[PDB]
Amino acid sequence: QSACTLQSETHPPLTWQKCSSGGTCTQQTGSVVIDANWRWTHATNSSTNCYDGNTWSSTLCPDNETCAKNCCLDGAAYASTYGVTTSGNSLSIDFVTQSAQKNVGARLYLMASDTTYQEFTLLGNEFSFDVDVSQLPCGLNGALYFVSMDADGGVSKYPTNTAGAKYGTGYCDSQCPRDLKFINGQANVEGWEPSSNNANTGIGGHGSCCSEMDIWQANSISEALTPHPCTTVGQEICEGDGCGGTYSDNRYGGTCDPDGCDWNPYRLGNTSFYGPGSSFTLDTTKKLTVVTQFETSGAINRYYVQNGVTFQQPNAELGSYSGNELNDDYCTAEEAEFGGSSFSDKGGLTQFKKATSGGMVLVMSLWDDYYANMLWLDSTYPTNETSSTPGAVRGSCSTSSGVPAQVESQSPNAKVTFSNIKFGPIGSTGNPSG
Ligand SMILES: O[C@@H]1[C@@H](O)[C@H](O[C@@H]2CO[C@@H](O[C@@H]3CO[C@@H](O[C@@H]4CO[C@@H](O)[C@H](O)[C@H]4O)[C@H](O)[C@H]3O)[C@H](O)[C@H]2O)OC[C@H]1O
Ligand SMILES: *[C@@H]1O[C@H](CO)[C@@H](O)[C@H](O)[C@H]1NC(C)=O
Ligand SMILES: [Co+2]
Ligand SMILES: [Co+2]
Repeated sequence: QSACTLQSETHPPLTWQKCSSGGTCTQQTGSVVIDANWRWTHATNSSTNCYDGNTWSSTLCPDNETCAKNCCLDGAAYASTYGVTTSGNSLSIDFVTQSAQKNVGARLYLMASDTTYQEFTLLGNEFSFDVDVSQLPCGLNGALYFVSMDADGGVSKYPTNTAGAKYGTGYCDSQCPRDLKFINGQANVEGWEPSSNNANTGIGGHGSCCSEMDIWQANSISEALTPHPCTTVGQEICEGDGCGGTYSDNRYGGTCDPDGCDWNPYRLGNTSFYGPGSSFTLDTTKKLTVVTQFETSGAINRYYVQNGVTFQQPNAELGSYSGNELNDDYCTAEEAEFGGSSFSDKGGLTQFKKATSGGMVLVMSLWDDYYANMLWLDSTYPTNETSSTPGAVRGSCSTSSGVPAQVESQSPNAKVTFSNIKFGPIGSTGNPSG
């Protein structure tokens, strides 16, 4: 796609801290950009929609190539249309925003400059952030994570994409998503099937795969830490049901692991750790600090801080695994006790280390789940299972929760706030900010 300028593109600014082994941190000035799927897509020469509701213009977009030539992405009114605001080191994303139309959530990338994404090399380093999840009920997900995106959002590889990172192009994740309207500088119109339950979305013949590090998938009831390996580390197109993942008929068909080696303290038996009010170890009505460390073994370690008190990832016992570090033993024992071979099939933490050793883009998103109502995160999944199936219960939310239409109508003012991002060598981020 090209880019148009009927509405101007000003990325909301956002600062964060780069910290050093020597114990100081210094401020970095970045900004955030909304993914292309949320944008208006129209004819380069007019205001005629290339994409409308959940279908494409059959004349403008008779095929992927022609569509991409005819069509541009335009600017975003971040606050008024998308409910996205920043203030210093603080980002907020509202759930439902009402302008001329209704908007649901946002997916945002951190920018290095107006035209390029910021890449972080995770291995050997740690990432710290503050989050307020108090306004996030069952069925919602305020997500902070990393994906192996190209810093330019695909421009150098596919010159028919001239919009780039500036317009939030290039997305890929471990689901090989097929809901994307542009992949590899072409439209996804060929094979498009509009969604049965979502007025604004559909599923194309192509998807976009890549490694994904889910630092934080969470609401006020449940939270999960999840690495997802792919046989191809970086962004790569996939064809139809070969994509695998959520958007395909067959989940395990493809090149990515869409399940991941997930760590959810509730799922692992400690139901007292994380939730709303004073009866939990971490009170989700208040802001909390989340620190995630990527040791060079490829294992992942985690601690939390709330009102000056530090808590490690809680100990979990699972088969012959015991401890709080997400390592090969945990992941192998998880597959053994909970089932599945997708993580080990795609190479485990070894394959995943190849992504953390390379550059990854920071994503911050707020979403509801039109596919499984977020039950896999905060409820019992599949829903026919009981507490007697190992790993079935992942939170305290009803199996009736998170119908998108319901939660959008009842909880339009839901929102997430991420703040005080700090990145550097392991051990460094608890030092005073610059
Ligand atoms: O000036 C007018 C333009 O502002 C208007 O632009 C519309 C802005 O909203 C666009 O709809 C977006 C599409 O993305 C939805 O998010 C989905 C969430 O789930 C994800 O899996 C999926 O990938 C996302 O697409 C978002 O909620 C929704 O608001 C709409 O298409 C634009 O056209 O166009 C008319 C102009 O006059
Ligand atoms: C859950 O984890 C916290 C933090 O490690 C711990 O203090 C608490 O005792 C755990 N709860 C249970 C019921 O074991
Ligand atoms: Co193709
Ligand atoms: Co270790």
